[PDB]
Amino acid sequence: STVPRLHRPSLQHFREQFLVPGRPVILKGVADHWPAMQKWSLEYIQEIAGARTVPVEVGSRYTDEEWSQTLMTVNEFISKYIVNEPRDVGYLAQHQLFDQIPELKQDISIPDYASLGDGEEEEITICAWFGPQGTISPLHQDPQQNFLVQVMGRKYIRLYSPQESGALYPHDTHLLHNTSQVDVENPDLEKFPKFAKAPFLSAILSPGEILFIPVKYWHYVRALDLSFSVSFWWS
Ligand SMILES: O=C(O)CNC(=O)C(=O)O
Ligand SMILES: [Mn+2]
Repeated sequence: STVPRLHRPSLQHFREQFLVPGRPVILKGVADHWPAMQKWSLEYIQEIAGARTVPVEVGSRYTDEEWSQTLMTVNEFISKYIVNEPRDVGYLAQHQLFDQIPELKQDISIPDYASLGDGEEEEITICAWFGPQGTISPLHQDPQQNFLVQVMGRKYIRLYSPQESGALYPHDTHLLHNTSQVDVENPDLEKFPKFAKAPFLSAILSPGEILFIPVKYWHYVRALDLSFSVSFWWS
């Protein structure tokens, strides 16, 4: 079924119905007036960030054998992986861009809902996810709560509860134990038969929308367009 969408719910309703039980939701009317929503174009990103060095993941999925991580300027990333007919999938993923480029922090806000946590605001981690259509983040789980805010473009997102972990066949290794062995959109059901019947939620996340990913909820994300998302990891 589809992740529910709520317009600016109260703090208490979010706490009781979503945060405490660990249920996903999309929040509307919250980030739709970030200055980023109107300001961030490729040209703006080049002007403010183009000369800075960023880590880039190259390859279809980080679970692939040919996948690698490199460094280049934001201008180079845009030129090679976005505008010119790219040879490979590149993704400026999981990067603390706002600590590197404080000017861009002026264009975003931490959602007020994160104050319902038991952690310090100073310890919230903010990451950029910027890439072309077709980037894929394989199914995995994270150790904090997350607000994933969509700024540019759309993402297809699949969510599996931590109760379903058995049917997701986590990797055995220590580096990949938070990651499923299954390719969500083309699962090998001969090797991973339990996956087929496992229930899930899905959504297309559009600009101005916030997805709440409860701590340890398994998530899979594919960009449908040129995309820019901002995540907030909080407790
Ligand atoms: O946006 C993506 O491709 C993947 N995002 C995340 O895994 C996250 O925000 O924790
Ligand atoms: Mn994640």
